[PDB]
Amino acid sequence: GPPSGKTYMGWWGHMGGPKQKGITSYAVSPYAQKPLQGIFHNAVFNSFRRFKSQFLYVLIPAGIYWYWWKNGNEYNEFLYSKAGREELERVNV
Amino acid sequence: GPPSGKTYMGWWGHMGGPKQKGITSYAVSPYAQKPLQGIFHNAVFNSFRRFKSQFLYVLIPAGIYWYWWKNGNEYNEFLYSKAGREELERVNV
Amino acid sequence: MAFRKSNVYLSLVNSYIIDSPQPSSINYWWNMGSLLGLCLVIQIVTGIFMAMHYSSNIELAFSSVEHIMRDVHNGYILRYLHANGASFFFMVMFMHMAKGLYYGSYRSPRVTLWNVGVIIFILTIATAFLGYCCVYGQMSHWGATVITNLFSAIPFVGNDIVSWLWGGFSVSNPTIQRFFALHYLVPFIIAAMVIMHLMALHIHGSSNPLGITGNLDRIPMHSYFIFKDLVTVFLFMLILALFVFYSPNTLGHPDNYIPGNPLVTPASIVPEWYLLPFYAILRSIPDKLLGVITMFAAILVLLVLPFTDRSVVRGNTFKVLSKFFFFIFVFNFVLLGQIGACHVEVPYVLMGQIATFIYFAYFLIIVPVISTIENVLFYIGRVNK
Amino acid sequence: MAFRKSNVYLSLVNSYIIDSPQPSSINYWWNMGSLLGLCLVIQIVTGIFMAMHYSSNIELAFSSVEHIMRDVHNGYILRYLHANGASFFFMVMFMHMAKGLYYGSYRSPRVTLWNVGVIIFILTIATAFLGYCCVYGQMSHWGATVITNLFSAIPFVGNDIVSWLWGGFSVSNPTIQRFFALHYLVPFIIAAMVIMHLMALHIHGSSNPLGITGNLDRIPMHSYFIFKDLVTVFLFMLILALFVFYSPNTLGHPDNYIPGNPLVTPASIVPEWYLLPFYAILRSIPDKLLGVITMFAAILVLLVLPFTDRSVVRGNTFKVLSKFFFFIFVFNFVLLGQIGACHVEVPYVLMGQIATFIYFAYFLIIVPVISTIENVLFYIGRVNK
Amino acid sequence: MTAAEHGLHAPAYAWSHNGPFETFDHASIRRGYQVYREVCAACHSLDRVAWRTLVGVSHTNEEVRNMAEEFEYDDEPDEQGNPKKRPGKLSDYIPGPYPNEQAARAANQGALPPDLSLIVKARHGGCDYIFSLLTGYPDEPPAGVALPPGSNYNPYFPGGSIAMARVLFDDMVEYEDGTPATTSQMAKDVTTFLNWCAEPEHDERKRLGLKTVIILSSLYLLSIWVKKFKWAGIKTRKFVFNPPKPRK
Amino acid sequence: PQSFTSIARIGDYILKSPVLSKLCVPVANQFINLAGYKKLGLKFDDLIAEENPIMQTALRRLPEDESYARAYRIIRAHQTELTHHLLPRNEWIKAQEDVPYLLPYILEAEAAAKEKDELDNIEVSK
Amino acid sequence: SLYKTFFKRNAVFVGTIFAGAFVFQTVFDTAITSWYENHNKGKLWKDVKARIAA
Ligand SMILES: CCCCCCCCCCC(=O)OC[C@H](COP(=O)(O)OC[C@H](O)COP(=O)(O)OC[C@@H](COC(=O)CC)OC(=O)CCC)OC(=O)CCCCCCCC
Ligand SMILES: CCCCCCCCCCCCCCCCCC(=O)OC[C@H](COP(=O)(O)OCCN)OC(=O)CCCCCCCCCCCCC
Ligand code: HEC
Ligand code: HEC
Ligand code: HEC
Ligand code: HEC
Ligand code: HEC
Ligand SMILES: COc1c(O)c(C)c(C/C=C(\C)CC/C=C(\C)CC/C=C(/C)CC/C=C(\C)CC/C=C(\C)CCC=C(C)C)c(O)c1OC
Ligand SMILES: COc1c(O)c(C)c(C/C=C(\C)CC/C=C(\C)CC/C=C(\C)CC/C=C(\C)CC/C=C(/C)CCC=C(C)C)c(O)c1OC
Ligand SMILES: CCCCCCCCCCCCCCC(=O)O[C@H](COC(=O)CCCCCCCCCCCC)COP(=O)(O)O
Ligand SMILES: CCCCCCCCCCCCCCC(=O)O[C@H](COC(=O)CCCCCCCCCCCC)COP(=O)(O)O
Ligand SMILES: CCCCCCCCCCCCCCCCCC(=O)O[C@H](COC(=O)CCCCCC)COP(=O)(O)OCCN
Ligand SMILES: CCCCCCCCCCCCCCCCCC(=O)O[C@H](COC(=O)CCCCCC)COP(=O)(O)OCCN
Ligand SMILES: CCCCCCCCCCCCCC(=O)O[C@H](COC(=O)CCCCCCCCCCC)COP(=O)(O)O
Repeated sequence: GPPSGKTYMGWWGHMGGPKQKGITSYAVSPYAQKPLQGIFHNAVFNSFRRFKSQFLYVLIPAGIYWYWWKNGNEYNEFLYSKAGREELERVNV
Repeated sequence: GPPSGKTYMGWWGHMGGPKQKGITSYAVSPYAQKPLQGIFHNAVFNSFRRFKSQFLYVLIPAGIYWYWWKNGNEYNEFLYSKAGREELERVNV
Repeated sequence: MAFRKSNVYLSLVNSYIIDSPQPSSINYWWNMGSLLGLCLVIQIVTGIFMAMHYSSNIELAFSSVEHIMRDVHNGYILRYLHANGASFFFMVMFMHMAKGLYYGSYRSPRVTLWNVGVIIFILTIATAFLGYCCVYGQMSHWGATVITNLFSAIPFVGNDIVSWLWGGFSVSNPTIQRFFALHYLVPFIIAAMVIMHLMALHIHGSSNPLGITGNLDRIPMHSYFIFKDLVTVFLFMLILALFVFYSPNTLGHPDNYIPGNPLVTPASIVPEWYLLPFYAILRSIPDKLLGVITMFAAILVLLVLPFTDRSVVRGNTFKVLSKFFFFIFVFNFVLLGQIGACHVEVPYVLMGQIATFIYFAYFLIIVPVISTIENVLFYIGRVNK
Repeated sequence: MAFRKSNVYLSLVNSYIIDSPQPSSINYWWNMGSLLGLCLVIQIVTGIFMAMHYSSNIELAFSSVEHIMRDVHNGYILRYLHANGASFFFMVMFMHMAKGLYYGSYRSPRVTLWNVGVIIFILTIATAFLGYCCVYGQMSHWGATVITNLFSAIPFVGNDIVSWLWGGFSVSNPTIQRFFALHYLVPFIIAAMVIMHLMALHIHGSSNPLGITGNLDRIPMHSYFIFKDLVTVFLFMLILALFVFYSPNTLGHPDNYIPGNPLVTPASIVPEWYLLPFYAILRSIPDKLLGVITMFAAILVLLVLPFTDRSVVRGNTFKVLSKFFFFIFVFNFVLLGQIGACHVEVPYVLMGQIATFIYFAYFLIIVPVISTIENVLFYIGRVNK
Repeated sequence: MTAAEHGLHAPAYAWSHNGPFETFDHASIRRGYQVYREVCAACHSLDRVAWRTLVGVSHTNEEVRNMAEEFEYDDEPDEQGNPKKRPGKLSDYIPGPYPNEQAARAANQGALPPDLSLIVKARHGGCDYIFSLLTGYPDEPPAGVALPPGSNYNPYFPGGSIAMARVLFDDMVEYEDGTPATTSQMAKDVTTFLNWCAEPEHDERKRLGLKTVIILSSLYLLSIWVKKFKWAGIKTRKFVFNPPKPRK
Repeated sequence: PQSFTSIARIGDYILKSPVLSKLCVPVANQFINLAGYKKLGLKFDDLIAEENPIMQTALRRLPEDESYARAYRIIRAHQTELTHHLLPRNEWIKAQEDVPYLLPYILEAEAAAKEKDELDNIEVSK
Repeated sequence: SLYKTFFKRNAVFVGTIFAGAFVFQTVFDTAITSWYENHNKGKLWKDVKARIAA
């Protein structure tokens, strides 16, 4: 097969990261490891941490656009009622 | 990408043939070469050579199967005629 | 070597779904790709087994769909899976493209991957529109009419292009037959574009939610991301089974069970739920030609995205203002859909125009300016002079 | 490096049709592969543009085919290209498989390539049969009936399999609709199998008409075999244009222009011209179950071919007796087709049985015995003792 | 639009077949068919409902056969090509009262009565809309509404002006089981019957939904366990780093 | 695609002015500690995307010990993001340790590529 | 080791999977049919057929 260009991911053995030295791993078999030991206290406190650091960036745009949609929908159902029909007459023309 | 198995065709440079030495090529540009100079005398004599060395291996099976088909078709149109209807009676039963 | 490495066919299966080096920090948002593959297989298999009972004449389309839902054994399962799975296909694809915008997967060296993604998105919108017109309900007929008149807006040529599309003078029997043929055809082009998408992905590997390299700590595909994708596959099938079996006709529009009548126009012509932001973008422009150009520019402005992200860090993970304006953009896209679902009434015209402007301003003004300000803020926060 | 080598997409185009090292001694018989690719593209494009006007109901199939041939602009070109190109597709495929048997391309290391070729052959026979039943003429209806009753020969299960295939109790509206859906579907499976075929080819390169290696003198694909394939492409289009425009209905059977009538049986039910050897093989066995098993074994006996060729030189080029018995086999296959075109009459039954026996004897007895004798004859011709 | 063009919002009636486990009331479907045949079937076709679908759902075998043999359908012609009729059977469809569209528009002042095979699935609101449409006619329209002559008022129709007449009055039909047949009772019965006609799969759809949701919820929890299991070697993995000797 | 010479010019114009520095350096480090890359145990020069050849050059330029430290900080960041936790407060990168260590290597590669492009497109002094 | 020989061979493992899936399909079908009929007693058609005795 033909050669190809320089990529930024190699394969197992020549992956292409920087050379690393003196960094040791430690892992235990999952047969001697108890899974889901960290669901209780975890799904409460870590989930509250993940919500607290991260909710306000979602809650302010939702608040802005929901308030703007609600004000627009309220103004719609105002001016297509009997009370605002002359205003509908002057803004539709 | 992963490595693959040993194939019998490489690529340009490491094709995988035997090492060769002292065998020189000579070729001329086709702009200074006249194409189809070898159509006349060629399509007669070389075509007759290519026919003579190679026709009989095609002509004997065609002869055998065409003679066998013709004899079978003649025997068909015999025994479904008026002359061979009693033979059709004795070979169909 | 091993047989999964030395065989010609199994080497692709190996290097794609067995020994593919994935970054070990990717969360469940890197699972929508496998989920889209599963949902495409669902769409194709239900499409074949439901198109064995479909007759594509204009006088026999709606009756054949009802023949599927009534007389065919388990045919209601097929049609409900098919329509609601197309809805989930666009929902998972929207979440996948939002994963692309958020974590900066569009940036270099993955521009080819992003462009093939945008091509897949356009082909999928085309497939969904053609298959929705194959039902030939009320909404199907009138939506086909409105979209092809939008193609008639093209100057000096457009009327003959539309008489070519219709195969006649209005939406008639040749139109529905060629929409069924094209609708059978284009998903295989989508499958070929998906294979090209996987190639352009595989030449550099996936990103990670930090925006740094992942060449240091790679874990294989097999058993790890196989069972993580199996988790989200079962969740996706659970939610699809809810919206198929317990509430099937929620996402659809009830006018689509009226047969196609060219004489009666509906009270409100609305596409199916996911094409509504694009319909709002087109309806916000007070011109037909500029409307069609703006509707296609609303997808090509995703192609102009890697050239405007001037942030020197990849992805919006560790940046404040870019993350905030990203969620401004997402809820703006939802607001485009909800503007498009409404009528052409005060003040929805003005809000549709402002919402279209904030869409294009996010893709063209907000991202480069906020990325430049965030770069300078990262620099002067830690450099003292 | 160059852009055709460094790009992800163009590297496949490069390594397949530009810089592929081909042996420089291959003649025009190594051109049927490109010719089959061109003819498959012809079949697919005419199938799409002709299936935009086709309605697959049993009461509207034949009328829609005649609507294509009469009312559609240039529709006679489409149907005549389509049917006569299917005939040329099988003729070029028969010549391609004969190139495979003659020059020994089935032998090691190309067994995977040969097996994927046999899979493509089975899928193509299936596609042609389904599309011939989509016409719903007289021959279409009764051929579908005979082939599915052959599937009813299977013990203890077969009647329910056939009621599953028919979708009813005889060849009716669901049968023709599902044959049209399957017939639209299976050519894309053929395209995927063709891509797998090209992969299994590309891992070892083509053979050559001498049966020796070709690693020494390779010339590229580009301009050389590009223009050689262009020569045979123009010859193929010339002969296809003759049999489309000047004599279109020669290869077909004239009973197929009678509409499908379940009550009237024809005087002679015959498939289209290329399935006749297989129909003769099946008709030569005086049993239904053994007939169906023998008809499928007549294709699986091509899979048992690389394990019986005991010749130590590749290909029949430099061997006398193998070349002679190869042409015995080829003219026997033609004689099978001509036996199958005839009636069940004396002596065509006995000749069909002898011809089937010579078919299986060539694939199972003649090739290993003649190859062993040819090996020993090559040895003792030049070794003196 | 105003609320008049949009039509008044039909409220949430508590049907006996709402909820993810409740099925149809088949006695109510039987009584709904009776009210259909004696009131609606003068002016509404039911073209997509075959006779065989009522066997085992709302009527027995002989009841459907003796209701279908009262009607005449087109037989294949005789040995001289003359067109002939035949009594109905189980495989035919429920015939409409009108031979074509123009007879319908002639007999109903121009307005075409829509086919009711899918009418509870082709209106927003559905069951609540059909019930409020039937039981929603005022005795007199509100003050200031000029109806076009030949049309009627009820607020649930989009626009207010409908071309239907109020056709549910007290005790115009008699029930077989002796149920008091008021207007609301008959309207509830026909709305349940039209829900059956649009959704004949409804019972089997909900029980297969129960099976599928149970099996997929169990698979989802089992797959969460197996993902937390096979990732346990990677979640708990630890890294320490003593920086190497700088002479090399 | 910011071309580090440009961001360095803007940042030095902000820092050398007293009014602009007094105005937007508190905004700057407030942005930094709301960004939260410290809490995963990273530095900002560990965070610049390195899949363009000029940054790849500036990573070849780097000394050995800082390269091994950068590799450890990346692997601990991937592991901490995998467990969906944060590093404990003793292991967070402090404000004094967030040193722009890779910035001069990046800037000299910037100046080298800029000079190569300018000299590749020169006129002649006629 | 008491159950591990019941899990050791993969043949008997997948045989246990298929036997249990067969039993699960039969029992689960019968149980969900019985519960779905019991929850809606008085509304199914065999109830109305029993009530309407004429
Ligand atoms: C039936 C519908 C099929 C539709 C498919 C359309 C394509 C038909 C393909 C037929 C074929 O491929 O046979 C190839 C066969 C072997 O070729 P070879 O390499 O051994 O000969 C080298 C040539 O002199 C080089 O000469 P050159 O390469 O310079 O030109 C070749 C020739 C092109 O002709 C063909 O391709 C085949 C007709 O140009 C001409 O001069 C033509 C003059 C009018 O050519 C021959 O030489 C004939 C030998 C007998 C074959 C009889 C076939 C009966 C089935
Ligand atoms: C189920 C499995 C499928 C089986 C398919 C059955 C066969 C399908 C029929 C297709 C026709 C293909 C014919 C055979 C194609 C290969 C023939 C060939 O390779 O041609 C070359 C051959 C010998 O040439 P060399 O390569 O040996 O030359 C070397 C020089 N020293 O040159 C020759 O010997 C002459 C070649 C002349 C070809 C004659 C073809 C006859 C076609 C049938 C005619 C029917 C009407 C009677
Ligand atoms: C035959 C192959 C086939 C394929 C492949 C296919 N569909 Fe469809 N699809 C159909 C048919 C037939 C219909 C019309 C019948 C129906 O709507 O139930 C349809 C209808 C639809 C509808 C309208 C459903 C409704 O009832 O409103 C949508 C939406 C849709 N397809 C989307 C898709 C998408 C998205 C894909 C894949 C990316 C896809 N289809 C692939 C056959 C197919
Ligand atoms: C829609 C896509 C389509 C594809 C792809 C396609 N066909 Fe067909 N084909 C048709 C249609 C439609 C018909 C029936 C109309 C006709 O016969 O003209 C047909 C008919 C046929 C017929 C019968 C022609 C006749 O009139 O007797 C044959 C033979 C056939 N196809 C073979 C093939 C083969 C071989 C291939 C590819 C390997 C193929 N088709 C691919 C659409 C297709
Ligand atoms: C236009 C955007 C876009 C569309 C549309 C799109 N993709 Fe992707 N896809 C991406 C990007 C970007 C990535 C790379 C993710 C990243 O940034 O690391 C990706 C990656 C993937 C992956 C690898 C797994 C993953 O989550 O990254 C798969 C699989 C995939 N896509 C499949 C699909 C399929 C299937 C479709 C539709 C058929 C599709 N994609 C449509 C942009 C897209
Ligand atoms: C049953 C046998 C067989 C069938 C059928 C078959 N192939 Fe081949 N094909 C081969 C073999 C064997 C080779 C290589 C022979 C050699 O090089 O000696 C081959 C080679 C090729 C080549 C390379 C050029 C050449 O002639 O060797 C192409 C291209 C190709 N096939 C395409 C196709 C296509 C397209 C089809 C139909 C869709 C097809 N093949 C059907 C066996 C087959
Ligand atoms: C007087 C003749 C007549 C009778 C009797 C009649 N209908 Fe109608 N019905 C109509 C007409 C006309 C329309 C459509 C009028 C329109 O569109 O303005 C209609 C429309 C309807 C509609 C839908 C109206 C809409 O706006 O969508 C329903 C539902 C309906 N009928 C139910 C029934 C039922 C149930 C019965 C029997 C119980 C019945 N009708 C008996 C004439 C009749
Ligand atoms: C980055 O890491 C990766 C990664 O590298 C990969 C590869 C994947 C995996 C990607 C996929 C699985 C997507 C692949 C999708 C395709 C290849 C699309 C192909 C789809 C098809 C439907 C194939 C077409 C097949 C058919 C149409 C056959 C159907 C035929 C039928 C049903 C015939 C029925 C008729 C009869 C008579 C039975 C990942 O998910 C992933 O993230 C973890
Ligand atoms: C060994 O060396 C080689 C070699 O490597 C290769 C690749 C080839 C080439 C072989 C092939 C290309 C065969 C492969 C064939 C395919 C992959 C089939 C592909 C065809 C399709 C997928 C169908 C085509 C589909 C389209 C064109 C889509 C567009 C169609 C329509 C109808 C859209 C029109 C609609 C509108 C609205 C205009 C050789 O010939 C060859 O020998 C020299
Ligand atoms: C083309 C369609 C794409 C759809 C995307 C689907 C992505 C997830 C695929 C999951 C495949 C699981 C195989 C794991 C495996 O074989 O591990 C095998 C054995 O594992 C198992 O037995 C898993 C139990 C059986 C699970 C069956 C799941 C079937 C439901 C699939 C629903 C989607 C089709 C190897 O496991 P080991 O290496 O840890 O020993
Ligand atoms: C997918 C379908 C497969 C069909 C198999 C077709 C196999 C042959 C393909 C021929 C392509 C020719 C390109 C050569 C080329 O570009 O050389 C280019 C320029 O050559 C030419 O200009 C050729 C003149 C134009 C010929 C146009 C032929 C079109 C008819 C095609 C009919 C079949 C589709 C490079 O030539 P050079 O490297 O010698 O300089
Ligand atoms: C556009 C691309 C579409 C997708 C195509 C690419 C992805 C293909 C994935 C295919 C996965 C399944 C293939 C596994 C089959 C492996 C068997 C094998 O390779 O043995 C092959 C023989 O294969 C065959 O005979 C027919 C295989 C047809 C496959 C039909 C699906 C022998 O291969 P090999 O030469 O390495 O063996 C030497 C013996 N020690
Ligand atoms: C039927 C196909 C089945 C699957 C087989 C795959 C083979 C596909 C053959 C396609 C050949 C023609 C493709 C030419 C495209 C080359 C252009 C290109 O690679 O430029 C690419 C960008 O591509 C695109 O944006 C659009 C590609 C869409 C292609 C849709 C057809 C340039 O990217 P580059 O390689 O220089 O990487 C630098 C990273 N910034
Ligand atoms: C071919 C792709 C199809 C994927 C479907 C996924 C969508 C989820 C809804 C499925 C409902 C259709 C089936 C059904 O109605 O069954 C119902 C039972 O529900 C289920 O068991 C569905 C569980 C889905 C598990 C998926 C396993 C993966 C198989 C891959 C293909 C071999 C009806 O059961 P029954 O007919 O009574 O035997």
